[PDB]
Amino acid sequence: AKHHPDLIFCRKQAGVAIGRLCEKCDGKCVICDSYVRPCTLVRICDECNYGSYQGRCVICGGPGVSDAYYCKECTIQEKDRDGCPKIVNLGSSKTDLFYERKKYG
Amino acid sequence: GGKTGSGGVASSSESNRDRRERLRQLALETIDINKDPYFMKNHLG
Amino acid sequence: ATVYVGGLDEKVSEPLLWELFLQAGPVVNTHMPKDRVTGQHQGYGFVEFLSEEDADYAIKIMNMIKLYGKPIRVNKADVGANIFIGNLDPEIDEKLLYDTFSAFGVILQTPKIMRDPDTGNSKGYAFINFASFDASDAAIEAMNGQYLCNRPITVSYAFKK
Amino acid sequence: AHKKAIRRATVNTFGYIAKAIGPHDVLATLLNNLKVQERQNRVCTTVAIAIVAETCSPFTVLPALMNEYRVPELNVQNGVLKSLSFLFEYIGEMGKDYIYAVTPLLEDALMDRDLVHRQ
Amino acid sequence: VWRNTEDEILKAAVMKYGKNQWSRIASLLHRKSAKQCKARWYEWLDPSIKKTEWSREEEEKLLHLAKLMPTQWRTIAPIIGRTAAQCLEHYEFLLDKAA
Amino acid sequence: SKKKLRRMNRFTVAELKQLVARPDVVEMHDVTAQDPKLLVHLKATRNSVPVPRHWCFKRKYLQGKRGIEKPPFELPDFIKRTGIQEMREALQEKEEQKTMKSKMREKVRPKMGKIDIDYQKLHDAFFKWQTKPKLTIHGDLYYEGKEFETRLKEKKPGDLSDELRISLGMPVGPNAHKVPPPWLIAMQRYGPPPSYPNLKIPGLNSPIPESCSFGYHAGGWGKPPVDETGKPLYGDVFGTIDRTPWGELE
Ligand SMILES: [Mg+2]
Ligand SMILES: [Zn+2]
Ligand SMILES: [Zn+2]
Ligand SMILES: [Zn+2]
Repeated sequence: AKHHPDLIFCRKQAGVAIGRLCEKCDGKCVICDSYVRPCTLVRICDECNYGSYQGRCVICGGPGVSDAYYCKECTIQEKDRDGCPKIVNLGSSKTDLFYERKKYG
Repeated sequence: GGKTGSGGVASSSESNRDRRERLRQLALETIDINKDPYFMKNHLG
Repeated sequence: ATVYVGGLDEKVSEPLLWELFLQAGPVVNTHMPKDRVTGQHQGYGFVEFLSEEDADYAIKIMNMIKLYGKPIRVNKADVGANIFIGNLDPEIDEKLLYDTFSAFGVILQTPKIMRDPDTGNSKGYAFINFASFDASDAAIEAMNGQYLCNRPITVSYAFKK
Repeated sequence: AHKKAIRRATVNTFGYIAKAIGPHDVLATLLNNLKVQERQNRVCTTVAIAIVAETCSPFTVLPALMNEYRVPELNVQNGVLKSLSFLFEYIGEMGKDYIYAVTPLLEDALMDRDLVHRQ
Repeated sequence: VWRNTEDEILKAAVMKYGKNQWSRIASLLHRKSAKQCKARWYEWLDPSIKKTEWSREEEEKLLHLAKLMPTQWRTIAPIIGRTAAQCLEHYEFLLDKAA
Repeated sequence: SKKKLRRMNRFTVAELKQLVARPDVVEMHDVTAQDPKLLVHLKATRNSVPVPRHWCFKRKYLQGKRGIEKPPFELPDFIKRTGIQEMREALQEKEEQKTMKSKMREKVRPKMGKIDIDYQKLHDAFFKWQTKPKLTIHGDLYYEGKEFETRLKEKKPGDLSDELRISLGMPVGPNAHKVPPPWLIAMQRYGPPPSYPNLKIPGLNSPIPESCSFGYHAGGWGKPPVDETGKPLYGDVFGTIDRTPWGELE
């Protein structure tokens, strides 16, 4: 996601396991963060696909429901060729909002 | 008491846009009232 | 290499000035150092064109150059100081006449041939204001009675209207 | 709304009702929104103009965008720029007809009016 | 609090509208009420209020009064010509410089 | 200091300007580069593009563009033809006359189809009346103030203009060639200016431009310069393959 500079990709070698999206995350690209003309499917690292990690949102991490794609722009600049694009770190914002809430109510 | 045929009351966005316009006409007024040579409005408002 | 743009037309910009200097020669600088308040050109301007003979033929060509209609003077950088002239040639031109008589003084009037409106040929008469009355003395003394273009000249200080 | 599902759906239905009616009236009420001040609504109207233009062909809505870029506010000039960003990404390969209409606007914006103009 | 920018917009509003229409003046500002606009004008912004230093006549007054009518600053104040907050801070000031 | 040993390595600017094949290219600080011979060789390669002017400037870039006032964007001609401009002006003035009451009232009872514009004119404007603007060739970077340069290197007298001829008292338009500027009279009198041996005068050193007339009344081209034998003074004042494109649409 081109929006939050604080996060990081697995970046390790590809596989054959298609990638899946949570319902919040459904429909967007995984790097370009677009909403349009999706072209190719996502393939994820075996490690980042092993065990509990099967069938989750690459981005969200929740329960995967749909297959992730790459926009035509990522496909043309070949940014789909870098191996597992799973964000392997939670970020500041998740725990931040969580704590603001758990204080609020 | 009210009157019929009216529209509603403006939402925050329209009220704030009208506030900004009013604040602009105010300042053009007082800038004239002080005959200020030195002020200009550029093309970004 | 330096040229004085006098009579520099009130609105004739450095664009027109240097575009005329470039159309004649290697225009390396034109400048109207002007009235530091009104911004309009100073009625006096300094233009450097690198070549001396360029500046020379430029001054030769830019006499009576009509910037904003008014003749703009390019040269080296009204008490009645005029000479009237009789026995003039109808084959004469005013630019050529300024080139001829101007060595005794610059052209503070362009040499007007007193010619009728009916046909358009000269009547043998003309008038032009020089720079000085001493200039009128020199010009009319070195041009008095001598052989002009076609009719031997006859020139004296101006009779006024 | 604070929820992104609602705003996405809202923009889509601006597209649909532009398909039912013509584009002009919905597009006029959408340039007016670029006169607001909170950014989330203006970014969502910027995506809605892109959608209207892509459903009903871009040649209908371009002259009105390019003209709206002449009104003296920061937020509406960035509104029409961001709207073109979205529009060109949506229409994709058919950009090749409007690229020449657009470029004189972009060079004009890339000679600054603001940091955000150039961005 | 109040910022130079609000203050100058207030001054201009008041100078156009007058000192009894606080509700439209309060409509001109964001995050400000008519109660607060009025309080600010009559506490600090009014050009009748003087922000100088105390003539020692003014300070002998302040001391004499603040002893004769103790704790009554809105009553003391007009008898000497500055607002109650100024009188009060400057009075504590003399008290501690004297202590 | 080993820093000062690297400084002992630092050629003088004339050292550099000497060794390298093109010295013009060498600027001041070029000496301070950890590879000055490379740097200058790369500055002398064809078709490359020099760094932007403002890397040293202490003010930032168009933050300096700041001061003056600017006219609004100017629409292309092929978009003016369709008249969208005056349309949207009319609505802007109407809505500025509107007050909050009437604004909400039309939010609740719209005036549908108040005004319109036709298609097929938008369609002709984009698919049949479009034109290529003037583009910039490779390497013309922009900098603050590029657009307030009139032009330069225009050494040719034949290039006339409209404001020029107007405030000359000469006509612009199709009769520009038949319109003689104030310079041609003294051109025929004492040659072209002596930096321009190689300028040819319309009507004085070259033939009459088509449908212009040699003559000495108002609007003519004089008595053409020639010698006492009959040979013109400059040029000729009286006017003594298969370039088809190869694969092109019918
Ligand atoms: Mg009633
Ligand atoms: Zn998700
Ligand atoms: Zn993408
Ligand atoms: Zn992985």
